[PDB]
This record gives sequence, C-alpha cells and structure tokens, in this order.
Amino acid sequence: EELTTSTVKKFLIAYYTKKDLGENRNRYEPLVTSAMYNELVNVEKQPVNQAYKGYVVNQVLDTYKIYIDTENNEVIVDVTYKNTQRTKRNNDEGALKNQSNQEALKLTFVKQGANFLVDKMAPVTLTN
Amino acid sequence: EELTTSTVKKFLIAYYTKKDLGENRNRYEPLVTSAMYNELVNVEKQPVNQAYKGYVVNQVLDTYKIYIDTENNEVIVDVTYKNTQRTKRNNDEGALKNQSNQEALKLTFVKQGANFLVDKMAPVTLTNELQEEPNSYN
Repeated sequence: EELTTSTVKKFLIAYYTKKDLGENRNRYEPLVTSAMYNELVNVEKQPVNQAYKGYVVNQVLDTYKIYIDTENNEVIVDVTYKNTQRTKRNNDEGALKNQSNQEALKLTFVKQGANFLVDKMAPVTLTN
Repeated sequence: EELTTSTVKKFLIAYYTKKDLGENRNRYEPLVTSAMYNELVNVEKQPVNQAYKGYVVNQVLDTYKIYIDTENNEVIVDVTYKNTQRTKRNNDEGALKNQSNQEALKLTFVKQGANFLVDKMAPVTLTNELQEEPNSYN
C-alpha cells in the first residue's frame, strides 16, 4: 500500500554496497524496473565510471537519510558511503581505505505486482 | 509521536500564503522555534526582500510535495506558489496576477513540548536543470 523506509533501505544497501563496479548488478536487479536496470548499467558503462573499475573497490553504504513522499511514491535519499582507492589493481599495497563519499538522489518507485521497484533516479543537491 | 504531513502542511500554509511581506509573521511564529523566528524576520529585513514589500502581494500556496524523514524529523518540501506582481507599489493598477513561482527547502523540526516546531530552514535544489552531466566527476 504505502511505500516504507524498509523498502528504500534494501535498495540503498544493494545500490551502494559492492566489491567493484558492476559486482552488485545481480543484487539490485530484483529491486528496480527493467528500464531502470538498463539505465543503471548504461551509467556504469560511462568512461568516468569504467576508468576506476578495479581501482575503487570494497564500497559499503555508511549512513543514510530517507525522506518519503507517501502521496506520489517519490523518495529523497541523502547517503554517505565508504570505499578503498587502490593504486594498483588487485593489490592492497598503497591503498587508501575507508574514504568517505556523499551523494543525494531523488528516487521514483512504482508498484509492479506485489513489490515497490525503483523506476527513476536523479541527482539532487541538499547542501548550500 | 511521529512527524506528520499535516504538521508540515500547516507550516507551509503559514509560510507561503500571505498578503505581503511580514504579514504572515503571526501565523508562522507559533510553528517555529524562537531562534528560527528571529532568523526568519531578519531575512525579511534584508534589502533584497524589503525591495519587494508592497510590490509582491496576494501570495497563495499552490502545489506541494512533502518528503518526510521520520527517523530524523527532517523534511524536504517542493512548493509552487502564485502571487500578484505590481508595477507600482501599493497600487494594483497594471499588476500581473496569478504569477507562478517555485521553491524547494529542507526543514529541520524539533519536538518542543508535544509540538513539532521548525528550527532550521535551508534551500535545496531538486530539479533536472541544475544537476550534473552523467559522464562527469561528482
């Protein structure tokens, strides 16, 4: 009926927690529409992201604020996440661990069968 | 117990529906903390805003989207409001009516007694236009 914070949190965990670029596709696939999945994969294929495959690794969701608009199933999320930046692929020598990062997004959910799925995602800015 | 959309809406009406600058102070004062009230009045006294006193009038809240973080008592609001824009001050002759405007805010509420009060307010940007290109560094 109503979109709950539990559903949003499950998506944030899958979307922000990954060993490497693309390693979480199988875990966010059941939580998003087919259109959204294709869009997320195409974002991963952009040069700015492909460039760091194997170099930015072991990323985990750290903190989150979830702001739900229950009348249109839109959500604002304000997240921090931590990762390791390696200097050499597959090698932890020289790596910077536990590097903090911040991002805010607007998510649109749709009901598809029994489940709420992410159908749209856009960046927003919550700072000043 | 939990911050509700009814509480947020009551503040939005008090903050956005006014006949002129400062005219709504008595309606939003009980809905905000003492510190917030003083900040709001000082923002109103800035020459940026005082310049439109007597020109921008008959303002009404129109559409609103209310995003509530019930764990942190924080709210994002995305609002449209309509007003009349006068060409000559204190005179409706030649004014533009039903002019649309948009604003998005982050509101921080505190529970003071049994009531939720606005304690902080900050602008945010939620729109497509201002954001990044996808193949860009954050």
